[PDB]
Amino acid sequence: GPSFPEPKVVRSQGGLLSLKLSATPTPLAIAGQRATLLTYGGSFPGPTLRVRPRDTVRLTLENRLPEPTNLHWHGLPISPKVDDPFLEIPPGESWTYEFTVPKELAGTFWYHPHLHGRVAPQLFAGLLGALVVESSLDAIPELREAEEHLLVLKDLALQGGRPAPHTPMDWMNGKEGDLVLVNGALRPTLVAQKATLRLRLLNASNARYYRLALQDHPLYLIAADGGFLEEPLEVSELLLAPGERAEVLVRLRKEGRFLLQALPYDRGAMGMMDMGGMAHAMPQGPSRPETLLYLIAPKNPKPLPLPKALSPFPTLPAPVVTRRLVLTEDMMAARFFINGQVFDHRRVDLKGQAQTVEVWEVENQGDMDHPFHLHVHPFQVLSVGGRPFPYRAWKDVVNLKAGEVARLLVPLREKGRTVFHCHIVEHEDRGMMGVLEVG
Ligand SMILES: [Cu+2]
Ligand SMILES: [Cu+2]
Ligand SMILES: [Cu+2]
Repeated sequence: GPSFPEPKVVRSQGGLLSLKLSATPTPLAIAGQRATLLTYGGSFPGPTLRVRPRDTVRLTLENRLPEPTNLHWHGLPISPKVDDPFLEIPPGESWTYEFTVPKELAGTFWYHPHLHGRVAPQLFAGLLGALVVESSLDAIPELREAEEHLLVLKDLALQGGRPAPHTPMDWMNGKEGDLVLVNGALRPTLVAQKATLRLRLLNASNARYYRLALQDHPLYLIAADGGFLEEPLEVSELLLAPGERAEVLVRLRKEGRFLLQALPYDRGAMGMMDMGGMAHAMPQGPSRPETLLYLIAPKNPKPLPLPKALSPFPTLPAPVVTRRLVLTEDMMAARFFINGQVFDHRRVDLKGQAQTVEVWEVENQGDMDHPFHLHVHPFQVLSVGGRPFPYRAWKDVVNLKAGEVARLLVPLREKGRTVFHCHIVEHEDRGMMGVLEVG
């Protein structure tokens, strides 16, 4: 019947997903418009890779961009010798990422550029795609009959048939676009056929937040960035910061057409006033509400019961180290710091021990939200703003509002050199990143 736009899915076959992906300028039609974006595999979003734990992924990235790039397997707890953020793939050159999917992993992940200084333009232009890890838990009766869909939330601005260029204000704020798209389409309609939906949600935007709400419906959170919750958590709305993912169940209990919306949200984005001879940041205030899609329930909907439980969160050793990481900004210079320093790929900032557990206290001493991301080592958010976190699940991005402290339980897994940074990728490019070495 009706065809909701969703990225094409490449599945592993016989334990192997082998794929060649070109990063290339791509003439496209989207939102009733012609524009040339940067894409992987010629699609915006890029293709969804779908794997199982212990599959081998062999992705050869061919750089057909006029500038160097690389890949980050966002959220995958794999060796930084594979997920190497320091690697530069020159134009015309290629690189083959090979890794084995970790053994008990489940959920929605994604891939995107990670060459320092070029992440924000390259991501904004369209370079992103999803990776879905199937789980034995998906076979339980309360999940195996749900209708599954991926929603890639990513906004865009267009100027002269190209992605709009980054202005000095964009480097300060992180760039939001006026086209608020789902899976590259403007306000699509999803016509459900089963009464229980599993929606895999990905915020692949540079800086835009999505305060998600479905008319007349709660959402049952069942997974965070990097794995299942212990049990479904009913919520009335769900904030997704840049880089975060979530999976929710929607129980359609009556016929109709329902709007999925991004409600107003104030992330601390700023205008600028130049008066006298002095410049001053000025709060932009909350976002305008946005319709993301229209959801239409099937005939006579009979949703099944929720799963009573999902996946028990592992027991972890007591931490041996607590670290303080302070985020700050020089807004008018569009410079961003951790512990008073900007990123220097030459400089190692934290050195920890593999197979130990640390507590990281991340403190936002700036004026904007900063969503803090760590590679390689998924963490358990213990508290934010002094309030205990409402569920247990692996996460790899945590949003910090101005003034907030997050306490994170960080088990150090794979050895090697990796990074942590703000996932407003303009801030990352402008210095809000540090280096962690695990030995
Ligand atoms: Cu990322
Ligand atoms: Cu930031
Ligand atoms: Cu990163």
